[PDB]
Amino acid sequence: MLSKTILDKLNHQVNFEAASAHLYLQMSAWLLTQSLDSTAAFFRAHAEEEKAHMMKLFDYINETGSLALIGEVATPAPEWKSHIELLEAAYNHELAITQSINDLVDTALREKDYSTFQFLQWYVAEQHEEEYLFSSMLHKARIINTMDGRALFRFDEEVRKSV
Amino acid sequence: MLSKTILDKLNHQVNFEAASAHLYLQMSAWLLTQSLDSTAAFFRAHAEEEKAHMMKLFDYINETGSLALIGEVATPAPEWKSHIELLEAAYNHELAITQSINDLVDTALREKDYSTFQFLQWYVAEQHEEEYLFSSMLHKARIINTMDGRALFRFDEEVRKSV
Amino acid sequence: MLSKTILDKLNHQVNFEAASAHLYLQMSAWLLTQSLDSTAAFFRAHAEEEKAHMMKLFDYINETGSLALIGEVATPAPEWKSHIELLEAAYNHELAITQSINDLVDTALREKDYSTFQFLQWYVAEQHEEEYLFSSMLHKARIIDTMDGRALFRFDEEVRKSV
Amino acid sequence: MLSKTILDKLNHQVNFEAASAHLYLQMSAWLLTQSLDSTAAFFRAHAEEEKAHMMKLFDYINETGSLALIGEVATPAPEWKSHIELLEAAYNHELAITQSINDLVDTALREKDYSTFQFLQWYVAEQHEEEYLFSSMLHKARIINTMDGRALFRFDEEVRKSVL
Amino acid sequence: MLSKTILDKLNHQVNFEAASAHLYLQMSAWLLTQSLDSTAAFFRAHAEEEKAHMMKLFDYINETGSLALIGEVATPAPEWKSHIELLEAAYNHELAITQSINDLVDTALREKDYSTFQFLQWYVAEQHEEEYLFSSMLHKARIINTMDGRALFRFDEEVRKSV
Amino acid sequence: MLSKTILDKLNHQVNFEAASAHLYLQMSAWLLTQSLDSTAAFFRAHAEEEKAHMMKLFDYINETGSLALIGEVATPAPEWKSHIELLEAAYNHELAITQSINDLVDTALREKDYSTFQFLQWYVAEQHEEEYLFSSMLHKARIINTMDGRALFRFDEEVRKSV
Amino acid sequence: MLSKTILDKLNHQVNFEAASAHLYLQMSAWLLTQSLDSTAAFFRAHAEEEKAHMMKLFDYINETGSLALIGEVATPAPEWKSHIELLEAAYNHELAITQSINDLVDTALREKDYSTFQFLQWYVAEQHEEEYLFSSMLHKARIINTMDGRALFRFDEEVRKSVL
Ligand SMILES: [Fe+3]
Ligand SMILES: [Fe+3]
Ligand SMILES: [Fe+3]
Ligand SMILES: [Fe+3]
Ligand SMILES: [Fe+3]
Ligand SMILES: [Fe+3]
Ligand SMILES: [Fe+3]
Ligand SMILES: [Fe+3]
Ligand SMILES: [Fe+3]
Ligand SMILES: [Fe+3]
Ligand SMILES: [Fe+3]
Ligand SMILES: [Fe+3]
Ligand SMILES: [Fe+3]
Ligand SMILES: [Fe+3]
Repeated sequence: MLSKTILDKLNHQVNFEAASAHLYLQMSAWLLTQSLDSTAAFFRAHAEEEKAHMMKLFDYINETGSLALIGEVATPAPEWKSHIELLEAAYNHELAITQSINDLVDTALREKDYSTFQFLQWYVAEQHEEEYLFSSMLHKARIINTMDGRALFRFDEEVRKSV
Repeated sequence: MLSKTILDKLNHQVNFEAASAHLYLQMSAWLLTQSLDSTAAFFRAHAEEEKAHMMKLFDYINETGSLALIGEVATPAPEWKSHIELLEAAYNHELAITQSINDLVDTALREKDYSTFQFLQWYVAEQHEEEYLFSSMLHKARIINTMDGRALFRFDEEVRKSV
Repeated sequence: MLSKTILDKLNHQVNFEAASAHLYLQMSAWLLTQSLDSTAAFFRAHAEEEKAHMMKLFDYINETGSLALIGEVATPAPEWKSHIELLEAAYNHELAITQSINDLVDTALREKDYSTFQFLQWYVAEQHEEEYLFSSMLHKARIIDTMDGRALFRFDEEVRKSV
Repeated sequence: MLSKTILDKLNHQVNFEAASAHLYLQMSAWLLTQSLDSTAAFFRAHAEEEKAHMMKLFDYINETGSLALIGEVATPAPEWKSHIELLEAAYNHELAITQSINDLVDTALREKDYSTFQFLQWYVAEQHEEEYLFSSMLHKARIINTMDGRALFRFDEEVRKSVL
Repeated sequence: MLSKTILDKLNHQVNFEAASAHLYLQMSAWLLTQSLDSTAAFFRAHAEEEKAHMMKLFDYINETGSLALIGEVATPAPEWKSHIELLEAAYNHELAITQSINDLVDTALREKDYSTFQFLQWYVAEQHEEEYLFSSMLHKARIINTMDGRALFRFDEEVRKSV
Repeated sequence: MLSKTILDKLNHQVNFEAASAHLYLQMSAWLLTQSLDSTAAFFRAHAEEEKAHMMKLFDYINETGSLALIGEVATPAPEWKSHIELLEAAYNHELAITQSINDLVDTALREKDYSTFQFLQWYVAEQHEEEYLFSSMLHKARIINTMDGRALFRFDEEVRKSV
Repeated sequence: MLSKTILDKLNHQVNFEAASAHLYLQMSAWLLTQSLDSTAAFFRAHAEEEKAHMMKLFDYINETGSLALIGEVATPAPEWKSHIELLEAAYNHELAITQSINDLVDTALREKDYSTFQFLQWYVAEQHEEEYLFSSMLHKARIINTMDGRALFRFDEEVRKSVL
């Protein structure tokens, strides 16, 4: 049976993952106005990943006998001036999610709620994959924004085809 | 291409469908605290249906060249005192969705936006199925809440097995 | 070839079977307003059986070289005050159909129309199955209307599952 | 949920489709007395189509929470003096059904019952296929009733075998 | 070659198993007049099992070179005032069959007819299964005859569905 | 629905078919003592046919809403001095069954119980097959009991093999 | 390799899981005397799960080079006055198993026996599933023990058949 401090943080995380899904949907919509159709598709698909993260928390909470709460989710209209600004926002958002998961893990360990600690390892692992994915996409966007960079990528693509 | 009045209403509907998904998730969670597991599963699954309704609007808006907006979605904590009160809320919520769709259809017809009019016919048909589903579930819940009612259903179940 | 007296009775039976189909359709519609969905489905399906009874008579008449006549079919609006009253009506109606078939069989025998006599044996057999079906459904409805009865059926269902 | 005016018209249509099924059964029976066996089979099969039209209305009404009503269906005995007179009756009947559907669509639009309006679009489409089917069958009957017409159809049949 | 005392008892058992089949048929018929269709089907199917018990004794006797005798089988008309009274009769009847088999086994052992002793082990085993089946059905009928009992079974059924 | 006179006769027939099964079982057992193993197998199998005749009547009676009654079945010990005497008894027994079915058919026709009349046509047809079977077996037995007869059959068997 | 304090606790847990299996067998036997056949079958099957929990600990201990010990397992005769009292005992028993596993995890962490810590994560996860299972079964039993409760479940079952 979940302590109140852990419950509140798990419910905060449910709400955070829900907000991520909506954020990525909104990014997708903006990207389509820039004709960045593949990046839009990526964010659309990834919104569906964030919905799965949400549901898995939601279920764990309910299975423990507490009541999961969705809360308020507010998605700001698209401010972004360029695709790089959007990718920076996405990456920082994923860093903040990782922070939140780490806090949650730390507090489960501190309260000796080992059940929540082991449940959260899935998220710790997933956030490693998320940071890798989003940092890497940002890094490429910055490179591809330069002519020297576009030449590097042309070589890399030649290697992908030739060998 | 989309007029501002229609765009604002379509985006309102996007947000309304998003709120429905979250509302039904929240109902599902509450139902699990009552040990109403099958009803909880129904609402969980239906939250996924509302998400599909949302995405289909979202796409139509983006395909027309406008920018779909998710907005703010606020889900109140579970007030419900019984499963009947929750079913009443779900049914009324579906009526309100139908109202909103009808207002949208009416306004498309009035502006001679025939493209949005025909796109919405899917929703007009879907809301007929939704009202049937939720009214019927509420009616049964009220009947099953009385002893006379539980006797009717016992006969109906005998007919389902016997013939 | 068919005598006028036998033709007029066969055409009466065509019309009677048509009226039965419409009756059972109407009963189905009423049962849906009571939320007796399985009973409604039974009466809907059975309306299709009555249509088959009709068509088989209709074809026999036409094959003999006479002209089958549908006539007027009038279905009274739903009077029924309970599902038991409806089942009583259905059972009495099936008794009347059997009476009508028996009169028809008797008159074919009396006129030595052995062809019509043998054609009707299918109906004599079918009406035995109909009476069994409808009497049995009525009997169960009367039993299930009592608390003692619902306890008997709970045991019978335990036997269906256990052995 | 359904307004009374729409409910009454949908129930009228239920009854009208039921009367069509019976009408076409009766036509089938008459056609058999003329040894027009294929035309009889067509009308028999089409009576089954009219039943499906009926049931679909019936179900929509019941799904909305109202009570569908079958009503009285009266089928006059076969008056018809020729197959052409019968085909004219069938075609006019189908024109009347279309009228009745159009009235129903128009009244749903006027009351802003968009749910009934969209449900009826199936019927609007179906009645276009019905008018095409019956008008075309009538037209061919009139042509075939003339010697010049039979010659046209003999050529058309030669094309069906030789090329198409 | 069978002793006269063993032969007479084996033939008595043949007749007893025959009487059981007829008894269970008669019970089946009565149960149908109470609309206990599943219990009726059980007794009908079980009459077939008793016939198989009869035939297996019948064959053993004939294979040893003696002449199996069916004898007189008298089945009283249905006295039963309730399904529980009928189940009590069925259980007691099975207890009497077991007694009769045990007497038969005991006599074979006493006369050192080891062939008949080993043949009868099948029946000893089968009667354990019969007593389990019939005692269990009686017990459940008594429980289900009460409101507290019907609540226990409702929980048990929930466990059958949930886990 | 069944008249008392028809019910009593149907229940008589139930009992008669039951007695036939037991009679043929008893004949089978006697035949085995004469080493007539194939004839014994025929009677054993045919006892199963008589059980089916019984069950079909039993079911019809119950389906009409009356209570089928098995009654007393008494099987005399085997008197038979030869296989021919047994075959004569079997044939005469089948003649008596046919008589009993005919009386039953005649009574149904007289009371205008057309439902029982048509149900019985199956038995009228089956008894034609039964009389053919048993008369033919008796006739062959009488022929084979003579040396002239065994010579005829030796020729017939030659024709079965040669052509 | 295993410290004596960890070894003694792992062997205690081996013995605890063995006792659980026997407890659930004994509950199964009692439930059969009440004609609660499905609940009996559940406890019987679950005794087999507890045996698997036992064997997995037993194997880990042996793989580390220490000697696993079964010990004494004593199963009291069935005291239970109702199925609810039995389900309460089962649930509390599972809570006590969780407590032991948590103590074991906690002491592995203190001693920096990370190997035993990671091995035990399986049990931490499993005991979450166990508590869910048993608490939920208890909660339903309490609800079904009331007439209002049986009415709720009748509705829930209608939803299982009609929609889900
Ligand atoms: Fe996430
Ligand atoms: Fe993420
Ligand atoms: Fe929706
Ligand atoms: Fe909806
Ligand atoms: Fe009929
Ligand atoms: Fe009928
Ligand atoms: Fe039509
Ligand atoms: Fe039409
Ligand atoms: Fe036996
Ligand atoms: Fe037995
Ligand atoms: Fe027979
Ligand atoms: Fe026979
Ligand atoms: Fe365990
Ligand atoms: Fe456990």
